[PDB]
Amino acid sequence: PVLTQPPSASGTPGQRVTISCSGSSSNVENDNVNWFQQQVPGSTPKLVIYNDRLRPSGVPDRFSGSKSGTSAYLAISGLQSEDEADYYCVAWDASLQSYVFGTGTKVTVLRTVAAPSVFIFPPSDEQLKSGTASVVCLLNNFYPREAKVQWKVDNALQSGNSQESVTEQDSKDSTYSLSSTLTLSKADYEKHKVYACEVTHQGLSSPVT
Amino acid sequence: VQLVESGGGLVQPGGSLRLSCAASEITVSSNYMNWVRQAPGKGLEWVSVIYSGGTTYYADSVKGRFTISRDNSENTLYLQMNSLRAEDTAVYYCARDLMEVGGMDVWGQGTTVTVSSASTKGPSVFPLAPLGCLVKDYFPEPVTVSWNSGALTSGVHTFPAVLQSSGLYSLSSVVTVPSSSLGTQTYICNVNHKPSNTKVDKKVEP
Amino acid sequence: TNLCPFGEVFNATRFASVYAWNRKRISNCVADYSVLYNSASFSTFKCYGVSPTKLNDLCFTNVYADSFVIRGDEVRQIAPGQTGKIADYNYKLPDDFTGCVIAWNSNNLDSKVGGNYNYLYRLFRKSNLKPFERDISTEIYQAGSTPCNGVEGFNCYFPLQSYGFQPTNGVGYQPYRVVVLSFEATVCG
Repeated sequence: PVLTQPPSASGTPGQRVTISCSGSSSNVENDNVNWFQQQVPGSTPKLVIYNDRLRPSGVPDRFSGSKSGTSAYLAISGLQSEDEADYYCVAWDASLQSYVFGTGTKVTVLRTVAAPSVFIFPPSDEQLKSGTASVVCLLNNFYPREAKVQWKVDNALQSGNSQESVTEQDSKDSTYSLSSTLTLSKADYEKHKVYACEVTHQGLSSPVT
Repeated sequence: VQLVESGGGLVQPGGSLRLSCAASEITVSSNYMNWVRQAPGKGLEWVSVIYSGGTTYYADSVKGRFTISRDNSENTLYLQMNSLRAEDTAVYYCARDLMEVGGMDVWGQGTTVTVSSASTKGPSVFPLAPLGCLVKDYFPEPVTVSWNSGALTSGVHTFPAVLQSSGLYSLSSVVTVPSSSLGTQTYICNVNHKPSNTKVDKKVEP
Repeated sequence: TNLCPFGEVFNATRFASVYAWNRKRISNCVADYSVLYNSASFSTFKCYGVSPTKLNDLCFTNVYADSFVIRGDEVRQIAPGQTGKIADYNYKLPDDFTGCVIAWNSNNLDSKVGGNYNYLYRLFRKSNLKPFERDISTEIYQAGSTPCNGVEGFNCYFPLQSYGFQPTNGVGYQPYRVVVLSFEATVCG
C-alpha cells in the first residue's frame, strides 16, 4: 500500500515545483496529509508541511501546499540550490489502521556547472605486503552528476576491475562526489606506467600517479 | 530535543533483534511516538505506532512478527523484531507523531538493520599516504570513521562506500590537511565496525 | 404511567462533544424499547446485552442515557473491547457491557461550510480512560521534561482539539450522533 507520487521533478532556479501525491478517499481526502523532505536515502527526514497545508517552525514561507480531493500538492516556491532532494507524503487511513507513504519524487534543480577536483592515492605500503594491492580515485565536488571514470590503465585501456560508485552526497556544497577503486595484484603493480583515472565530465581530467 | 536509535544490524534470517530509541526532552510515555523504516534505496514505510495510554497499531507487513513497547521508568521505546526476513533489511527510524497539533517531528538518526547470512566481515584499514584511510572489504554496513578522535571536525571527506560484486564493501575517507607544517599534528584514523566489533585506530604518515 | 423522555435526549436540538458525554438518568417511566428500534431510522443499534423487545419485557434499577457526537469512522470505537483515540482518551465502554449503542448520521444538522469547529475530541491524555469516565480538564499537556506553567508551546500542546465538520467531507468523516443506553424498581415496559 502506497500513495502515488511522481518519480521525478525538474525546475530552474527561482521556479516553483509542485509535487503531486494522490490517494483514496480514505487516505488523502482527510486525516491530514503530511509532507516530508529527505536529502539522501539514509538521511533523517524533515517535516516541511503538516496537517494538509500548515507549516511548522523553522520552515520557509517558500514551501507551501494545497488540497483537492483525491490529491493534495506540495508547492516548493523559490527553488533554492540545496532543495534537490527526495520528497515524500504521508496520511492515516482508518481502513487498515496505518500511515501510507508515497513513492517519492526527486526534485532536481538545473543550474551552474562545477569542476571535479580529483585526488588519487597509490596502493598502501603494507596492503602491497599482503600479496594484494588496490588503488583509489577519490573524486570531489562536481555539480552535473555525470562522471564516467573507467580507469584508462597505462595508455592502454583495461577495464578489468575499476569498481566505481553511484554519485550523490556532498550535501555541504550541494554538488556531488564519488569514488572509484581499481584493484591490482601484488606483482601486477610492478607492470610499469601508472594507469590514470579517466575522470570525464563534460570536460576531462586524469591525474596519473 | 534528540532521539538516538541504538539497535543492532546483522541477523540471520528467521532470527530476532531488539531496537531501541533513547529520548531526550520528549516524555516517551506521554507523546504518541512511532517507528518508520526505509529499505536500501527505497521509500519510507510506517512500521508501528504506540499511544501514550497504550493501544498499539501495527502494519500488516509485520503484525505478529513485530512488537513495540515503552520502557517504564526509562525514557526509551523499543521494537522487538522476531521471525525476521530479508525484506525487513532496512534502516529504522523512531519518530514523534504529534497527530494534528503538529506532525512527525523530531526524527532519529536511524539504526541500520541488515537481515542476511554469510556472516560479518571485518575491515582491513590501510593508510592513504599524503591524506586518508582505505576501509577495505567489510560487511554489513555502516563504518564510523573519525580523524584524531573528534579533533578534526573540518576538512573531512567521508566518501560513500562501494559494492564489490562479491558482496564486500569498501569505503575511504580523506581530509584536506594544511600542507604547511602537516608533519606536526600526527593524523590518526579511528574506524569502528560495530558488527565485527572491529575497532582500528590506524595512523597515516608520509 | 409516566413515559420515558427518551425523545428528550434522542431528538435533542443540541448534543455535546465526545469529551463531555452527557448522561440523563432515565428513571421511573415506561419504555417500549422496541419502538426505539422500530424507529429504525438508526444506522447502528446493536444491543450487546439482549434485544430491546426482550428487555422491553424487563425492569432495572435505573437506565443511563449517554449522549455525544463522534466521527463516522469512530462509531466502531463506541463498542466493547475497542481500541482508539475516542475509546481510550474520550469514552470507554466496559469490556462486559449489557446495553445498547445507538447511532445516526447528522451531517445535515451538525455540519456547516467552513466547519462546525464547535465539536471537540481529546487528543492527549497520559493514560487510557477507565470504563464510564469523564475528563473535562483543559490543562495544557506536557510532552516534555520542561513544565509548561500554562503557556502553549513546543512540547506543551493543548489537549482538546476539534473535529472539522464540513459537508463536502467524506462519509466516514461526517457527524454521527451516538446515544449509549446503559442498564443497571424504576423504568419498565
